[PDB]
Amino acid sequence: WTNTSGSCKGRCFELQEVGPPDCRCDNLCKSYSSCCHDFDELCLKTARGWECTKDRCGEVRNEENACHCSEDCLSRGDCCTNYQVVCKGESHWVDDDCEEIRVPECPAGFVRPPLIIFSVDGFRASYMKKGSKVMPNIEKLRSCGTHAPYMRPVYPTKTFPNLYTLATGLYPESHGIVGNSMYDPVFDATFHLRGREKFNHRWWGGQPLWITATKQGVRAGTFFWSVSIPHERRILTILQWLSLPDNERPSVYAFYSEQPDFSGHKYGPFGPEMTNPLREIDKTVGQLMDGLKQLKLHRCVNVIFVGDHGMEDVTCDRTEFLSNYLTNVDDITLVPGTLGRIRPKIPNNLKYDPKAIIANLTCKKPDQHFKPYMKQHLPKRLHYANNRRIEDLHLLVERRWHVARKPLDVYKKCFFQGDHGFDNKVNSMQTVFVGYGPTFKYRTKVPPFENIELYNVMCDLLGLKPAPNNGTHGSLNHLLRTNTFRPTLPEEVSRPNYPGIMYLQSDFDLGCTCDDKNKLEELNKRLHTKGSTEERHLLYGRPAVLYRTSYDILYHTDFESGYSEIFLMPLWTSYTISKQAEVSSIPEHLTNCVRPDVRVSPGFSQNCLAYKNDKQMSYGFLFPPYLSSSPEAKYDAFLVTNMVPMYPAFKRVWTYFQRVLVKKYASERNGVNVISGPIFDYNYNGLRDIEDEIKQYVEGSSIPVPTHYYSIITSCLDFTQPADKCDGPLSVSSFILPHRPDNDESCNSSEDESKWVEELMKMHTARVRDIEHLTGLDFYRKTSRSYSEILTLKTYLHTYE
Ligand SMILES: *[C@@H]1O[C@H](CO)[C@@H](O[C@@H]2O[C@H](CO)[C@@H](O[C@@H]3O[C@H](CO[C@H]4O[C@H](CO)[C@@H](O)[C@H](O[C@H]5O[C@H](CO)[C@@H](O)[C@H](O)[C@@H]5O[C@H]5O[C@H](CO)[C@@H](O)[C@H](O)[C@@H]5O)[C@@H]4O)[C@@H](O)[C@H](O)[C@@H]3O)[C@H](O)[C@H]2NC(C)=O)[C@H](O)[C@H]1NC(C)=O
Ligand SMILES: *[C@@H]1O[C@H](CO)[C@@H](O[C@@H]2O[C@H](CO)[C@@H](O)[C@H](O)[C@H]2NC(C)=O)[C@H](O)[C@H]1NC(C)=O
Ligand SMILES: *[C@@H]1O[C@H](CO)[C@@H](O[C@@H]2O[C@H](CO)[C@@H](O)[C@H](O)[C@H]2NC(C)=O)[C@H](O)[C@H]1NC(C)=O
Ligand SMILES: CN1CCN(C2=NC(=O)/C(=C/c3ccc(Cl)c(Cl)c3)S2)CC1
Ligand SMILES: [Ca+2]
Ligand SMILES: [K+]
Ligand code: NA
Ligand SMILES: [Zn+2]
Ligand SMILES: [Zn+2]
Repeated sequence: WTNTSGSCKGRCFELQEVGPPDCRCDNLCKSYSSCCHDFDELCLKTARGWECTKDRCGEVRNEENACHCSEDCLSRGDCCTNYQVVCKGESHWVDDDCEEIRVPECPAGFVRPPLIIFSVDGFRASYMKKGSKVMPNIEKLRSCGTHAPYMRPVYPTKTFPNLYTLATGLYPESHGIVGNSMYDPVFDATFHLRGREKFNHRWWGGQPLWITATKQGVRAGTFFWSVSIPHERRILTILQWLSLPDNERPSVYAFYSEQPDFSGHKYGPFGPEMTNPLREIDKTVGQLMDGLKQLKLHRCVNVIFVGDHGMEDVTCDRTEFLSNYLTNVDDITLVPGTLGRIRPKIPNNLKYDPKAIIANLTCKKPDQHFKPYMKQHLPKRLHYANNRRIEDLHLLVERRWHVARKPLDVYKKCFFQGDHGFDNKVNSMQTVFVGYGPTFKYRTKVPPFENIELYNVMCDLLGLKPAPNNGTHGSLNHLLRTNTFRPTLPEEVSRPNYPGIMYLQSDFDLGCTCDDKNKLEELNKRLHTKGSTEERHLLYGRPAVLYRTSYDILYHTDFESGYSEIFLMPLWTSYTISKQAEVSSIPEHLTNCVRPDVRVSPGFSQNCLAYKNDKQMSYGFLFPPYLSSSPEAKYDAFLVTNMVPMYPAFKRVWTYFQRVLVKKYASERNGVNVISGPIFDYNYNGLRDIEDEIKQYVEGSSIPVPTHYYSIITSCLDFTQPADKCDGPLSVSSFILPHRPDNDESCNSSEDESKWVEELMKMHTARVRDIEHLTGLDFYRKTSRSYSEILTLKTYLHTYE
């Protein structure tokens, strides 16, 4: 219970931690219905608006006014933000020329530049193009500070998951806010945008910035604002807090605006009605900058202008209905709209039949505008599976469309033309980032990056040590003038062996057969020694193994590999394909050829008998026989230590990748270096499985079956230089392909591979960093580039938009 009869006199927007029965006066009291009776009259003053006029200059201080134009207001810290312009002949901040801020210019008493995070809801990156015509203050921040062309939100691309991701550096599956609405089966409780349940701390995991700051002795302003507090009051409050005594003043501040999201939903992103809310936001930014200038702080504070997601054209007319596919939709609950999450209406309903549901939802219309996925089958880049609040059954919805349970759930007259929530690589979902201030660079454009990276950077800006999170610390050092984080290479845990010849073909009984033999490499005395293999096929040093295991480096004319004696296959296989390289066939007599590897014990080798027994599993090769340098060298490709288990369904994709796509990439990029390998993630947590976690093996054997296969394709950013002779920065694209027994995911898979395989790979694009998590490997350790630049490279996602 709260004793409302208290008073907010001398307590308006206090940073005091005040708990019941005491009366509250903070920017969240209205949300808890715990404000003092006089909060609204003392703290939410509105009299005479938010701007000084000429007739108010030098007025007698009336404490009834929203803001002041009295002579004393400046030292009192509560002038209207335009006071000095109207009453003292100063210019607005926006009319001032841009000038580099090389060090903080702060008043005495300021020990460090404060950080102000200005968040705008639903600010699509492309709105920035409207420029100073519409948003002159924001355009000044963008052009004079540091900007990205866009920032990638997390999936789902909705507000709650993204705001909390910004605050924590975590994927939603980790922080727990996996949607604006969610059901937790252990709580048996439902979280909603609106309502009280979301105020319970049990939903919110990880460690948000304000907590990290507080725990390390840095004072945070209250980040959240009750929706009823107008933006002008939020700004005036931030400015007042900045005028506080040295021993009370916070170091970090957050402003939030619900626009331009609301107008985007109403009018769509390209609606002419969008100009008005963009102008209003800019006006708020201007009030903040004008205010900071009045406090002599405009060359002291770091400002981050950041959005949570974008906005797409979505209308009633583009709604898919599950009732068109399923017989009894009244028995399921659907989290609907720009994504789908399905569970039974009655929790744990025993009659719930997910396989039959998915079957009815799979490629049933030629123009179907969503695709069903068990969550472990979602593209790994989405990182959206490892949480009990994420339903097993998901629908990835096509941009511009909605999914709904049945037509009763749509009300045409419809009232909306915009929405968001889609796959976070969709262009319309991208949002904004600008950094302005002493610690940011001046007039600098940076490549787009993911919002999970910002928490580390805000920690850097504040001198904080970040809690464990999913950013890669150092990958954004290029945004900063100083306060960069000097990263340190992780230490290799397992050193490799370099086995020579220690066995004879007679030592092997694996059930393998090869109809021909290369008797010439048996006269090769330097066969499978290092030679120039490493400098040709391993351009950036060997991957470090960051876990305890046993593996062997194996050399070949056409490739090198790191063969695991535990998992019975390479952890990685690395090779370079020149622009001019030739594709060749697998000769008829070699179709079923598999050769034992004298370098590796028969005990640490797979056996072809298992593959003859398993009627469902087949096999493939990591280095492709199609790309052998010579008919002689091609024999290396058929080694048992280059072999991996693949379903025939997957082989349709992999062979087309090996035979057509790799050469296509080499042609277009002036040669490519490829590293390919297996991934084991049976518990779908995005992390390398331990042996105990692997759940499937080749029939009657102990050869483990990968859940995915990766490939990392690197070339010279300067495409005029061949990949193997690159002087400067690198260019990378990667994939994590799901290893599945069918191609149900690809609706056109009945057709030739040229009609569907690339479309699949694009969906499963990945960061090198993703692969590192999944493999326990560390790539690019030996290059001519800074470690910070390499970290940037590893976080890059090739999106194909
Ligand atoms: C993204 O980065 C994060 C942060 O580093 C990584 O997540 C971490 O992974 C490790 C390895 O599995 C986990 O270590 C385990 O910790 C548990 C005990 O963990 C408890 O205590 C920690 C510390 O206070 C706390 O963070 C944990 O919070 C989890 O559980 C809470 C209550 O259920 C929940 O509120 C919170 O959201 C979070 O849940 C998430 O993680 C759990 C797994 O712990 C998962 O089941 C859930 O679905 C969410 O994903 C928890 O109270 C020990 O018992 C183990 O032995 C082991 O040491 C960390 O717990 C985990 N940290 C967080 C914050 O998630 C991700 O791996 C990384 N992803 C990628 C792909 O790189
Ligand atoms: C709720 O708040 C009111 C106002 O603070 C409290 O009223 C005061 O109570 C004290 C002690 O009984 C009196 O001496 C004062 O005269 C009261 N102050 C005013 C301004 O009226 C009231 O006690 C609180 N109720 C509780 C504690 O449950
Ligand atoms: C999947 O779709 C089929 C139709 O393609 C549904 O089959 C109908 O189901 C009812 C009862 O099972 C039958 O009486 C109808 O004759 C069927 N319709 C037709 C035209 O075949 C099936 O119910 C759907 N499955 C689920 C789980 O929704
Ligand atoms: C439905 N909802 C209304 C309120 N809401 C918020 N109101 C605020 O004042 C918020 C401040 C904020 C500002 C920055 C960050 Cl990083 C975070 Cl986590 C929160 S967030 C979220 C969307
Ligand atoms: Ca795992
Ligand atoms: K077979
Ligand atoms: Na198919
Ligand atoms: Zn939003
Ligand atoms: Zn919205």
